[PDB]
Amino acid sequence: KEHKCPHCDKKFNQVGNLKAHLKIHIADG
Ligand SMILES: [Zn+2]
Repeated sequence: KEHKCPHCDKKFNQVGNLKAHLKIHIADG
């Protein structure tokens, strides 16, 4: 687990939610 979001600390499974997490940091969603 090499990547973590710097602004957010909350934790969850990296399958679905992480896709959205990274995506909403690129596109405001
Ligand atoms: Zn984040």
